[PDB]
Amino acid sequence: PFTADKGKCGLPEIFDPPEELERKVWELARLVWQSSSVVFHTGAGISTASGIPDFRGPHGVWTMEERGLAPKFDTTFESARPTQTHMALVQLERVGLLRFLVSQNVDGLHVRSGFPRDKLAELHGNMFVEECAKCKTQYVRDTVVGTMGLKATGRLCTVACRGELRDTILDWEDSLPDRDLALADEASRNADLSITLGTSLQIRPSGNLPLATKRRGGRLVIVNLQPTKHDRHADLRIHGYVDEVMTRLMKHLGLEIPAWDGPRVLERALPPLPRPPTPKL
Ligand SMILES: Nc1ncnc2c1ncn2[C@@H]1O[C@H](COP(=O)(O)OP(=O)(O)OC[C@H]2O[C@H](O)[C@H](O)[C@@H]2O)[C@@H](O)[C@H]1O
Ligand SMILES: Oc1cc(O)c2cc(O)c(-c3ccc(O)c(O)c3)[o+]c2c1
Ligand SMILES: [Zn+2]
Repeated sequence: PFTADKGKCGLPEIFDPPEELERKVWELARLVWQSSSVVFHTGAGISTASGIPDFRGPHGVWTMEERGLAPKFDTTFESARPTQTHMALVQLERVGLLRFLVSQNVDGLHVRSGFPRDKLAELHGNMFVEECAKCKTQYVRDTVVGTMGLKATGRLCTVACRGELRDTILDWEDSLPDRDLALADEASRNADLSITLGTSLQIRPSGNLPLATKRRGGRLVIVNLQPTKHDRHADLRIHGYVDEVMTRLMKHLGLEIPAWDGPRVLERALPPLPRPPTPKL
């Protein structure tokens, strides 16, 4: 909170004009269609349309802190509903168009959305997830785990164990979880397309994973209202609200954004569902 360096905060928003936005979302369609392995990278900007403020946007947690004001929540973590973006990603995984999802978000919404945990990396941890120090068994709770920085929560392990239970929320000095970073890095190196949604890309190594896709000729799309640390490296930069982008993409792809049934946890990806045939490009 003092020692922490918060990167650049409160940069100006960019809006693509509506005909450029429409053109660019068609090109995002064309690239999704051309690709064999698609990885999505999400940050705090996908949850802003759910009432959860971001870090470095105009009213982000850190931006407001810099000006001596508070960020504002229009929801609790528990009562937050996944966005259209969240549900678009669920569907794109179910019809096999997303190989893997890498998220810096600690907000719990991917997991509560129904997104399979074996295709998700939560680089910064999950506020609803506690982990046994002894067996490493993870517990997805209906309520936020009351501590941050990999501290004792008060709860014991209930396996076959009685290990001390601790939060998954990284402090500034904490190493990223080895499993999640290992898988996110592998998915990012093998992708032929990395699509960044609602991240400023300013945190290392989280914000560098999409760069790994450009090695051996992969393409990079950044969707973001503000500039991001790697705009220069993008084949396609879309300045728009992620909900409007992802709903036009899904319409181009012939997909519906499915219903949210309330909080549900899926450990393992299901077999792939049908998807529409590909346009000639
Ligand atoms: N609806 C929206 N549509 C598109 N862009 C949006 C929207 N709302 C916000 N944005 C943009 O979304 C971007 C979000 O960027 P940042 O606030 O840096 O969040 P992170 O996920 O990268 O933070 C990384 C970590 O840093 C922290 O310390 C924690 O550890 C976090 O895990 C901004 O550029 C907004 O313009
Ligand atoms: O004012 C606070 C105090 C806290 O202890 C927080 C802990 C958090 O994990 C978050 C949080 C903030 C913004 C997000 O976009 C997010 O995913 C979590 O906010 C706090 C705010
Ligand atoms: Zn245990």
